[PDB]
Amino acid sequence: KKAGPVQVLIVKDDHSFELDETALNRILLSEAVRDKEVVAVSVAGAFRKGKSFLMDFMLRYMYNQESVDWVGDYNEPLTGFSWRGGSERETTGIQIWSEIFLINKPDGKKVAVLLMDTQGTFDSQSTLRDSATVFALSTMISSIQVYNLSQNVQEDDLQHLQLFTEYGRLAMEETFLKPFQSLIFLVRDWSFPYEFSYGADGGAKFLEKRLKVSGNQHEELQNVRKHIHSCFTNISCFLLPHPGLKVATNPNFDGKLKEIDDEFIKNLKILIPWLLSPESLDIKEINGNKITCRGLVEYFKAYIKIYQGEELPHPKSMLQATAEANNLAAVATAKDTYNKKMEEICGGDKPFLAPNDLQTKHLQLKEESVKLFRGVKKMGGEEFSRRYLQQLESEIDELYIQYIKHNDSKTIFHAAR
Amino acid sequence: KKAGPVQVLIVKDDHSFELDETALNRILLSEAVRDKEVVAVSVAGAFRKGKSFLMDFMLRYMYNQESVDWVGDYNEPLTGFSWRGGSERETTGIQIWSEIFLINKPDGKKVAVLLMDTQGTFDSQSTLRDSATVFALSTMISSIQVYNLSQNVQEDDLQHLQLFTEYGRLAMEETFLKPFQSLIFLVRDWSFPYEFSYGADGGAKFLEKRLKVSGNQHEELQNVRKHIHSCFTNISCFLLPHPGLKVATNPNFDGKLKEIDDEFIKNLKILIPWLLSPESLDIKEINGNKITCRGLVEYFKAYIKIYQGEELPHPKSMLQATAEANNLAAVATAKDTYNKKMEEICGGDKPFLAPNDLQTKHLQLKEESVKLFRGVKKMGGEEFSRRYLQQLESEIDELYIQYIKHNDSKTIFHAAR
Ligand SMILES: Nc1nc2c(ncn2[C@@H]2O[C@H](COP(=O)(O)OP(=O)(O)O)[C@@H](O)[C@H]2O)c(=O)[nH]1
Ligand SMILES: Nc1nc2c(ncn2[C@@H]2O[C@H](COP(=O)(O)OP(=O)(O)O)[C@@H](O)[C@H]2O)c(=O)[nH]1
Ligand code: ALF
Ligand code: ALF
Ligand SMILES: [Mg+2]
Ligand SMILES: [Mg+2]
Repeated sequence: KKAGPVQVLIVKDDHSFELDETALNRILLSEAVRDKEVVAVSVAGAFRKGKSFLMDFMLRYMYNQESVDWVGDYNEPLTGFSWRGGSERETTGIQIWSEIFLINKPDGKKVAVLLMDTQGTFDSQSTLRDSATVFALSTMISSIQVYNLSQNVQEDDLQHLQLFTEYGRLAMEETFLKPFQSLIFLVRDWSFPYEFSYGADGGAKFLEKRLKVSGNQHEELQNVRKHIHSCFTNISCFLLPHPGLKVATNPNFDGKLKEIDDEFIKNLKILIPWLLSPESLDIKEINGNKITCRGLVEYFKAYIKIYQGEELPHPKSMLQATAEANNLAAVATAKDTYNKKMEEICGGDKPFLAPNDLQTKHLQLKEESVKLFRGVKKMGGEEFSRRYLQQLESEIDELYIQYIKHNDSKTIFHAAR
Repeated sequence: KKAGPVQVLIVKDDHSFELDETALNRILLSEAVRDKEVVAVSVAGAFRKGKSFLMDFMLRYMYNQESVDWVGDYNEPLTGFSWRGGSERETTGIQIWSEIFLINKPDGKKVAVLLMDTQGTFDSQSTLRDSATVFALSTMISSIQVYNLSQNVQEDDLQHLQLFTEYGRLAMEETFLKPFQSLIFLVRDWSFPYEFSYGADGGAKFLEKRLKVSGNQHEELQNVRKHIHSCFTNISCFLLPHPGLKVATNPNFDGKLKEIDDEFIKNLKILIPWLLSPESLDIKEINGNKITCRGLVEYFKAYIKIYQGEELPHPKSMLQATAEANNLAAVATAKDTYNKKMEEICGGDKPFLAPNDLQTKHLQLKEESVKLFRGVKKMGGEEFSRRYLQQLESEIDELYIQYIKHNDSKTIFHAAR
């Protein structure tokens, strides 16, 4: 048929995930490609940043690799994966190109090349779990992940990457090898060529400075960086110029090269082959073993099941995760404080205490623990704390009841007039 | 001679905070302004996005408000707060303009106007606590907070804003009133005037869609929005055009209007008075009471002390907070499970168990609890879990010791040949 985009991972309105297995099998399990070792290319990152648009230039290269003018006719619209302006997301879930490219590597290996376009993270219809699942799955599956960013590499960008890739790691078999392979920090609309040049060399210098870990660097800064180094075998950076305001703002813009700034085009022609030339095609490795298209379908199915289940922790926002953490820790301290004090009163090495006195002491101790809990400043504040405080009181009462039984076993009664 | 930027909040290299009290007092405690009700304007948001640049135009408006041509001579460079290109942060901590502007409000009140320029969030030398502190403090002190965004309002931006404002709330007196007043979402380089027009009306429609809370919207989406509605009295949005590639890109660019796109200038001229015209100047209110410059210095000192201490919870990244949350919860379940099983064996209502048998049962139960803990998938893995597992085992052992004493108190010994 006509080659086209195929929706492979579907994100439902209830935030669940479906894999189109029939469609996936039709593409990767064909007699022509199934036994071929696979190269998987993905682009991922914040929504509305020209991921699909870039991927469509990648397509022109994959088809027209032989011509020096692979970049295309200057009056020809850009087609393939769906891309457009407007502030609302276009690409959802994960889609792959229906035509698998067969390329000869400089070592004589004929390999299969798969292209993946992904739903941008942090759009306004998505839970953090949605964004994390999409990003993770694309990372786990691709051998080359193009991490698409706007203008700069900010600390929050590194943190998002850490979280999303951590979510991918959780769903994977444990290994001594790094989980993933090639990672590319593609910086769109890089504005400072006078400081770091456009392209890969300026990019590399820019990334080495930004990902640098040093002795006097605060641990929080060190850790997010070390995490990224530990995840990927090869990490690079490419600085791309702004493509011009027509591309950005013009509702009629169709993707014709005649409308794009020449400096952008010059760098794009460097970028794509740098990604996709035969010598650059990273064959997918899982657990240090090269994977075929057939094998990739089997891992895709297995990973998706894990994300469909409930074994993994839910990805959470900073506020939500910190508030929970603050409350859980405070409950533990408060309860433990109660336990220690009751031990001094009716531990096994302590005498029988009259039940009315034991009750008075318990009410006092419980109250001290509640005040202790109330007094700790936590995010989410008191409202968020409510179920935790009630949990604290409910758990202290369970302990008290256990203590009542211990104390009663020492009961002394003397009859006296 | 005279006026210039003054560093008021200093962030040290060890990530501690110092207030320049002498400098603050010299400006806000002067006889001319100390007893005046105060309007405090702040710009805050991601680093390297033109906050200081914008603020310098605010300065032009503040000085030249009377002239219709306040925006300035087209050949005049932009000065005041320090602004520049390059990928490394410029503004650190918080600085204020040395000259407090005295303006008559249309109701006859003469008020004092203060401008605050802030260190951008998420730079590569800052902990999350550094950024949260800067953002929170600027929000707590300002009556008008300009939230500076690039291109769009993404879900992560709303999450950052929720966290930072929560960090501010934690340091403030309990109140029934909303903690803050005016918040402005200023979107720089808005790319879709064909969808939502440049300026406040387009901004307003875009923001009402983006901050909208509905019945069928996932709770995670609802909650970050409700939090924002709850924090601020008046929330608005302004969509600003790209100022042109020269402004973004030219190392020689000086802030001269002749180098700036006319549509940007057209919109800038609307934006500033919309923020700062006499009718718009929001008097700072804390706990529903209007504040003078004298009072503002006092709240500034009081809030900063809280951030210098350790009563507040530490802001943490998604991974760090979620990983801690996962581990704390798993320890409580695992420990609670051990406790319940031991109760069935040596609760107060249970007969004496020979210590060798009690020991065997304890080792079995502890082991079941450890496996339960190890079986729960957590961010990020065993590495992060190590201290928690050790805490779990160590806490179970404490419990066991309490049970040994309970059991010994029921000891039965019979002498027999
Ligand atoms: N500012 C800017 N806009 C771009 C660039 N590349 C593409 N665009 C525009 O970005 C918008 C969104 O493109 P799209 O590929 O659908 O974004 P996606 O959501 O990441 O897949 C379109 O209007 C493109 O014309 C770029 O490098 N810089
Ligand atoms: N793309 C873009 N660049 C801007 C805008 N305003 C200022 N700039 C440029 O942004 C850079 C950083 O300016 P600065 O005010 O120091 O950023 P800040 O660190 O957020 O305070 C300078 O190169 C300005 O020329 C804008 O609206 N859009
Ligand atoms: F906003 Al998108 F693909 F990330 F349309
Ligand atoms: F990067 Al800035 F003020 F945010 F210099
Ligand atoms: Mg897309
Ligand atoms: Mg600045």
